[PDB]
Amino acid sequence: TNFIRQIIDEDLASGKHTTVHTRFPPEPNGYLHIGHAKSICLNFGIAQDYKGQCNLRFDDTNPVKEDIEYVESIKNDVEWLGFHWSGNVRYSSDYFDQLHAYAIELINKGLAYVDELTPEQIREYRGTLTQPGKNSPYRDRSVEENLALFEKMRAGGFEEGKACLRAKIDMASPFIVMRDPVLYRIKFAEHHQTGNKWCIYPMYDFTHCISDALEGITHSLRTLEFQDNRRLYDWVLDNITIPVHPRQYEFSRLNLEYTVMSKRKLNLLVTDKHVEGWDDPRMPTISGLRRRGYTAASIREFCKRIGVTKQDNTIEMASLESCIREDLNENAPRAMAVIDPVKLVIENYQGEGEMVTMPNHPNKPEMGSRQVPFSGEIWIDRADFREEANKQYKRLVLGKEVRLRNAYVIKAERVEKDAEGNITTIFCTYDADTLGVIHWVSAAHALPVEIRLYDRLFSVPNPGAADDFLSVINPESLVIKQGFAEPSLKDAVAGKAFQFEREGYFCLDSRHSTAEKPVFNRTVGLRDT
RNA sequence: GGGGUAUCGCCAAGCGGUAAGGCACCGGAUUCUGAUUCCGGCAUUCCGAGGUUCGAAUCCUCGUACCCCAGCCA
Ligand SMILES: Nc1ncnc2c1ncn2[C@@H]1O[C@H](COS(=O)(=O)NC(=O)[C@@H](N)CCC(=O)O)[C@@H](O)[C@H]1O
Repeated sequence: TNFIRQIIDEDLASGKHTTVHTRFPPEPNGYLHIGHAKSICLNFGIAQDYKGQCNLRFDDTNPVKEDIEYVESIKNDVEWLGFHWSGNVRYSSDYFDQLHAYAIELINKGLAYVDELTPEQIREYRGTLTQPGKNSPYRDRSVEENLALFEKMRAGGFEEGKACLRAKIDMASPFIVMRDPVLYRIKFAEHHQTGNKWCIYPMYDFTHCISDALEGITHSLRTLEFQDNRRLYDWVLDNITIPVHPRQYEFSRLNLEYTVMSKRKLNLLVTDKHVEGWDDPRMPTISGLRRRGYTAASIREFCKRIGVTKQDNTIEMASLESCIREDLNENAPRAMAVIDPVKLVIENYQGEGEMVTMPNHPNKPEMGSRQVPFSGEIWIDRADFREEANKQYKRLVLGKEVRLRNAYVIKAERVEKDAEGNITTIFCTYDADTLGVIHWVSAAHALPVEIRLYDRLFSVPNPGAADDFLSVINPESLVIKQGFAEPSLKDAVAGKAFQFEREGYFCLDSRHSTAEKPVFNRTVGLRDT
């Protein structure tokens, strides 16, 4: 429960409403991030919890910043998260004609006029946060001139920035938004939905209140930066002929430590090629997390946990991670994989090999079991063998022994180093019938694998607050390793996650895995204390 | 100037009866994953200072900190 849901309960009870109708209205000017997920869960979640409706509307009022690839990727993300919208997908562009007609109604009521102040003068005439603005010398044109001048704008008779439509309100309002807000501006750009039919586009504030109203929206839910906008929102609907007046509510926007959360900054990371793309596994985008291995249910869980309030906040990576660990720990089948391999021979072993059974899930037999190949030449992680080490070290130590996961107990005996003195192969002996603990892979049956370990994109908690956030990127946000996995992973499918015992949760695709050389992304490491 | 928010490290309930929960953390028990699971601990105070009240984090007052607004962006 959150304040907004309680308001809804109140509205329902009092009969003010009989159905709830929300909307998710992103601008297709980039991909969606975990923040947008919070909005998606909120808006669609309320819809299904109350048997209401949630529309998917592309707020496409600015052609030069938008692209068809973005709308495509957005429908994709919303669908992947697990939500369905009301009827067809909607586009603000579907209302250009309506918007144009409503602009004409305002002009007719003397509430709007064509201003010819340059883009620099409008700022000069706007006043400041502490000084009132001043009326434009064109503010009192007659209905007829405005009507004529507006038509010229629509017809392309004005070069960009030479004219625009403004609402006639109050140049001396403490709300800078009421200082004669621009309704329409000229843009000779092609629109991904309307082609070149328009050379004038409606602004956000004008478009949104009308789109919500025509769509029958009952609760327009957005973020805190739009609180000031509410006054203009109500002003517009109050002055045009439209039957419904949706109520607005603002919640705080999500912030995650060690990353940025604005399409503008994320896009910069894409354009300057510092990440592979919007869906790079290190990105806080929804598609990036998906490729990283997060489940749509783990994201819905996270959104549910962080809550919806009016307080500024920055969640910790640990929280998001706990969500993904909870899911995978329960559903991900276990497998063996060695990231930093070192040859280990069991001089004691006779033959070409045998087969040992391993649980597909240690704490869940119902998830079945599988046959895994064991032999005399195996790979173990270079970090699980110490010639000495303290008393805490519970792994392989020269002279001492360790249990091979779901297999035999081996005793390190003789080690062998190379030129620079690095160990090349560890010699051990195994007990006839013996079935800490370390994982392993039979060298002979091992599947060569590329393992991509990921880490926080940035070095600091709040990279957004840095002068040059790019200069604070973590050089080790991605580190690639070549290792060995049990033959079993030969069937691994993209997106599907596995737990590589004693390491973490991994998944395929990564956009790079082939048939010859598979690529696994570390979604997240195991809780290691 | 206007609009907002201040409750345990990070989130977050609480709407006058006198501090939920999650994440994190600290112990202990399990365990062929130093994982998981499982017990136990963790704000005598709710930005601060007065005030109304039998009693407030929840009502009032004066403060203080932080966030958003001066795109023909959204
Ligand atoms: N970090 C964050 N945390 C949580 N919610 C966030 C968010 N960033 C954006 N949002 C919300 O996502 C929705 C779409 O984002 S967006 O594509 O930028 N488009 C817009 O903001 C505007 N076209 C919508 C205006 C409105 O809804 O009043 C918008 O509704 C916006 O409020």
